[PDB]
Amino acid sequence: VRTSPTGEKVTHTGQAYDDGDYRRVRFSDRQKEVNENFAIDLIAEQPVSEVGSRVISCDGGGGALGHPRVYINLDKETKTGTCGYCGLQFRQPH
Amino acid sequence: TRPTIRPRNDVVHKQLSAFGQYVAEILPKYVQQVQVSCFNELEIFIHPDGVIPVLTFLRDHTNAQFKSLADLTAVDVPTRQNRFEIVYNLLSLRFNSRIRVKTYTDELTPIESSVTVYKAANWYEREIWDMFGVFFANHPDLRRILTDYGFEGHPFRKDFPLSGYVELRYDDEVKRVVAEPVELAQEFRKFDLNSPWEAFPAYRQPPE
Amino acid sequence: GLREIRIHLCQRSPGSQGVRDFIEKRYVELKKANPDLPILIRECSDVQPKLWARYAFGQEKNVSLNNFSADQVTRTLENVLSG
Amino acid sequence: PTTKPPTARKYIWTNHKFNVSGTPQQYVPYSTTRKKIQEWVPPSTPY
Amino acid sequence: KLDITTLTGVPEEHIKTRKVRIFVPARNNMQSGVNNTKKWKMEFDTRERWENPLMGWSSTADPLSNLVLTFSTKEDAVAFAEKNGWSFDVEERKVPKPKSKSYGANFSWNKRTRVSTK
Amino acid sequence: VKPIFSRDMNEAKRRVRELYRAWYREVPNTVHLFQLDISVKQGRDKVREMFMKNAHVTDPRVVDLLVIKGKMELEETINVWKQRTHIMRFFHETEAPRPTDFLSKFYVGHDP
Amino acid sequence: NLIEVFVDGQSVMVEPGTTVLQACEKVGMQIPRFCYHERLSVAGNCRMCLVEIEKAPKVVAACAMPVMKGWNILTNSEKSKKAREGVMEFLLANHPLDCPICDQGGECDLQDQSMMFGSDRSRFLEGKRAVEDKNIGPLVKTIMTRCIQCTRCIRFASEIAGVDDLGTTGRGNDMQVGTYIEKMFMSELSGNIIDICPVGALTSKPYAFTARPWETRKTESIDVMDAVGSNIVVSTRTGEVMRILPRMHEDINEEWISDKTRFAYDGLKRQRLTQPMIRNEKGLLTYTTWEDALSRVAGMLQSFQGNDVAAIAGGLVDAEALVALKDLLNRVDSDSLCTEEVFPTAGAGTDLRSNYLLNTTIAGVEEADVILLVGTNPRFEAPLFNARIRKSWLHNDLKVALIGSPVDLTYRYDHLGDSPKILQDIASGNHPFSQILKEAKKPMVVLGSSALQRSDGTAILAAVSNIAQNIRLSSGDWKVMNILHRIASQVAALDLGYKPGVEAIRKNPPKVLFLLGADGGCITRQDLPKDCFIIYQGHHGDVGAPMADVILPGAAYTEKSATYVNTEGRAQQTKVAVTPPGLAREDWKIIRALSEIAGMTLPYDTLDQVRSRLEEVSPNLVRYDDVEGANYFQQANELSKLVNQQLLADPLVPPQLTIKDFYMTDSISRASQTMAKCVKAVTE
Ligand code: SF4
Ligand code: SF4
Ligand code: FES
Repeated sequence: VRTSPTGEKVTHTGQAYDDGDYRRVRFSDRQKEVNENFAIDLIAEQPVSEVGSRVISCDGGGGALGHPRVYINLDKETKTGTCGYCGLQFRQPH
Repeated sequence: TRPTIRPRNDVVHKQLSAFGQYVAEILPKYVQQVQVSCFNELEIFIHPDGVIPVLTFLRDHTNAQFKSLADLTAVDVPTRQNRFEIVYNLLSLRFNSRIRVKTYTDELTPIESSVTVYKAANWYEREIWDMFGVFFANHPDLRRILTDYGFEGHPFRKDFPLSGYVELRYDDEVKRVVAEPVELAQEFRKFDLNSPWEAFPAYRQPPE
Repeated sequence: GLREIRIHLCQRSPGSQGVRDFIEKRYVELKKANPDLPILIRECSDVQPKLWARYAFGQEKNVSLNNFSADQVTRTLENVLSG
Repeated sequence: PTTKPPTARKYIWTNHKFNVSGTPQQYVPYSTTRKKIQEWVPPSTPY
Repeated sequence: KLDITTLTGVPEEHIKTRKVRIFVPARNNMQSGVNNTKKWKMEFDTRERWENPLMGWSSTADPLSNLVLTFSTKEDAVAFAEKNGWSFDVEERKVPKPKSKSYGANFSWNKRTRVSTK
Repeated sequence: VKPIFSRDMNEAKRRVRELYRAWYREVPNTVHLFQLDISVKQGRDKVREMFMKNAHVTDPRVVDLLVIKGKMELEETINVWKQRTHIMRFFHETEAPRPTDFLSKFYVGHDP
Repeated sequence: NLIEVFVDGQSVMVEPGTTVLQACEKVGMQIPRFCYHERLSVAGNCRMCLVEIEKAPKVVAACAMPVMKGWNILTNSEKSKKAREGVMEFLLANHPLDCPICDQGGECDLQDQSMMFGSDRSRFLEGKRAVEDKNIGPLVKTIMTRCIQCTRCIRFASEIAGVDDLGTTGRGNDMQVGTYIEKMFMSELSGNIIDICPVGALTSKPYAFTARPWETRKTESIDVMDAVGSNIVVSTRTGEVMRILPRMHEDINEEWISDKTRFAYDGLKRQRLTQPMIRNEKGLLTYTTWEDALSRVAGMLQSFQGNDVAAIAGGLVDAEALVALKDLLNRVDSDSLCTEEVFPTAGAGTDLRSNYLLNTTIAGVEEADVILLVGTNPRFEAPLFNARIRKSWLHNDLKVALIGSPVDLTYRYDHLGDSPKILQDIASGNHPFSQILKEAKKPMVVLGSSALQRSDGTAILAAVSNIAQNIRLSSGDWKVMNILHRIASQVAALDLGYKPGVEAIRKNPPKVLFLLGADGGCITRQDLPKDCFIIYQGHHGDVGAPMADVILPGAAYTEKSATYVNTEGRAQQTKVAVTPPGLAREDWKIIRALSEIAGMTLPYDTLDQVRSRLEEVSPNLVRYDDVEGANYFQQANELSKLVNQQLLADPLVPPQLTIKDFYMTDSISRASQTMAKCVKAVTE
């Protein structure tokens, strides 16, 4: 969560009010509600799982409590397979 | 067997068809078409002139005693020249059956009031006049119900926008609630949901 | 001073037959005589043939050419040129 | 909760905040999307 | 010469300054279905939409922005537009022209229609 | 065509004149009862303006329906069904003037 | 020889060779399809077209089965419904559960056809397959696990695009669609594969994740990037343009649009002129009110008259603004209204419409037997015209020859040469190709506007006219002379009397020059008088804007309803999709307001009145979707011979020789980030 030149806290979307913008007045004696937790950083932090099969399935964890089950091809050595929903990454060993 | 599908009762279908033919024969002057839906509902289509005569026939026992006007309403189909389809729903408690009589009108053509026959059509016809633009002649008191006292347009007309043309707010300058042109802060998002593929082949209209 | 002349004719209408004849026969000579004068030939549908003469500063006048023989159209165009 | 503790997640707040309406911490709505249309920046040279 | 403009209750600005388009909606090229190309549609002219200062939501002042009507035939839509006194523009229906399809042509002996891959 | 109340334009004009008489006499009573701050002349001018707005009608049925709507509005005003807000809505006091010249519309906004 | 067949008991008369699917279409029944596209060839792989023919044990593929007389097509029999259910189950067995994240969701043929002709549950209790995704370029996002192997993309690339780079590798359930190597599918019509693909396997990268189908509002409009006049649907949500989708016009664009048309809308979001700008004392443009800038330009307009005031019209301007500016300048007695494209003035010039129109309409190409292209690369200058040429080449065995630099037009052609002298050889009859033209029953000759833009354009036009006249002498309804324009505004400007080319401004430098979206750069301040007052009215500030004293914000084609005439002479009107940005206003309104301020008010005050003025100037402009035209080749050819210009020896070279040139050719395209990315992809 970086801070913009005006002193506002830039959101995860990247939204920050420019010095020219008059809409910054809305926070004059109030606060701008920004979620400190950023999805991109946390998803990056997760370790990459290494699986020995060409295709693996991600349900998001918790079965029916997660996301629709999808099968990911891991043939490409260069790039890890990434779940469309979960965002977790997998790659074949070696 | 076939648990999902609705059970069909042919007996009621035959009875309703027979009674529809009965009505068509007794009043050929006004009835144009009678059809029985496959959910066992009977509709008699009448010329606009026949509302009072056909309804009076239905109420009085020519083997039919529909003495309760379930509801009266109109359906605005702009395509048709007579854009308004007046619909009467009647209930016969003696024979525990319900039939529907439908007629058509234009914006400029009056239709006779049925307050004489049923007496529950006063408010229904007033609502039809207020929302749709139909005028019922010889009505005891035709005025607006369900719309604002100064409302100008006729809603429910398929031309009227859902949000209308005017909006109300309180103005300190005039110390009064004042109407103004509608200005939505979030325009109603029109969703095009119809699928490009036909769903029911049974109702496929002829290519023409 | 003429700045441009517009001739509007219907392709198949009987009224535009004379204008079509003038175009087929006399237009090349007209363009030769007036090399730099813009004579724009355009097609009009289900309306009477007309001649538009844009003069200096944008003043324009239109003369109906409906059911005019080629000679009549030539006379009208020459009169416009002469002014 | 003492008998059955809630699942521990990092994102979950550690300090619960009461309703903050009428206070400097009150939520203020704002757009979360960037400017859609970008205008031309006139050249800084005279010509 | 039917005119319901006085009775409709529409304000004069929308009656006079609005152009209504009568058309058969074109098929969404993303899909091969043609069921949504079988009825004429009447749609009003687009007008200004601006962003709400508070939230950025698209705001409008056009009462008929979302108003769309379906008509079985072009003549009925024209009649409705004339009766309501809206200036109308009618775009003629576009129908896919008949095509000649031959699977055998894919394997022609001498023509260029032969397909390199199946 | 079936006549709503009048078979010809002259009869509809007679009905319109009767309605105009009714409104013209009602106007002072409206100013008194609704405690409106407009003058009687102002209200009667507004009545004339409302009548003149539909002066272009040439069809008897449309005129008859307009007279019916006007009679309903008059009944509302004669009773106190309409409030001072409804009566004063005919005078668009809150709404700002909207320029009709081409240049002013061009300056103000994209509206045609 | 129509034969009688029955569809569900209804008699339909169909020509021999009609497929069962088309016979059903005759009665209104649309047989479910996944792999069949009418534009493309028949494949039969999908197997969803299976239907039952009465008294026939085996169901037939409606797409690939020619009807036989007396056949009764039972389109709703139990067998047909069961076949559809089984094929749908097989299609969905290995399909990924990506619908919530699939862009095609809400507009997916698989989804709708499953909801209409398929079962509501899955019996598949095994693991699904996954396919490694292929990279085919910066425009098409590929998720191949969603592929249903319909082969539509391969057949499209082979037949329409002409690029045989997409194919199937492997066999069985492991069969995969895509270049075996790391090749990139580059073509003008590549984006159309996104539209053609039934599933969201191939999707637009620029449009990825932006919106869902139901939200979007669709506005039918015409493209302005090229003179083809392709009909398009502008999809807008919440007042923002989301994508451009092709609209079917069999005559102009069948169902396809060029990559520039499809993906150049992103430019409209960048480098926009949103406020009036006036030069300050330092010489730096500053935002000003409408009144101030209009008054300044009005004072300049009042000060000068005649040749002192000049106008240059860009490629993207509209007919209404053209007529408004023409009238305004004429009131100051200035006829120096110039387009940025040069058309030979000598001879009839703009006087005769046939002279500067593609007389043989784009549809006509199919009927033609021989096409001679002179100094034009139709693939990049007019992609859909080249696509039509390839269609005729593939189906009607059209013979194509090119006089110009050797270029890849996606179809085999005879390269006569690049020297302009060859036209003289064809006209004289020495060249062997002249005999081919003489024998040709329906010959066609196309001269690109780019070739006319050369110094020797007049001589080139005269030589091509000589070729056409010789053809006519040897052997009507058919028109053999055509010019292919590459700028949208050119045809309308010539119809309105705008002088082709900027030569007049070059001859007589104007004190006040009004640039109507003129970003070409043909005329610059150095050419003009030192104190020249330059007014720029345009959507983007690319070249003309930076060199203008007064900048008047104007609308774009998406933001206004305007008449643009295509190369064929057909006039089509765009419709408003979004409001002009900021303080920008419609161009004709700007011209009219300047007229009012300057004391010469143009008669029109509404768009309809401006169209009426257009009807006055040129009746055809207001006749929308009409290409009737007129033949005046005799008079134009007679006028051409009067002058004898000699063509220069420089070889005919199209301005665009490779796909890199195509991407950025106008202000909107140049502003677009996507086009820049495509240019980087092709170059690097
Ligand atoms: S990528 Fe799409 S168009 Fe190509 S074969 Fe697969 S499903 Fe068909
Ligand atoms: S294209 Fe495939 S993933 Fe996308 S909605 Fe259709 S079936 Fe689902
Ligand atoms: S495309 Fe489905 S069987 Fe031919």
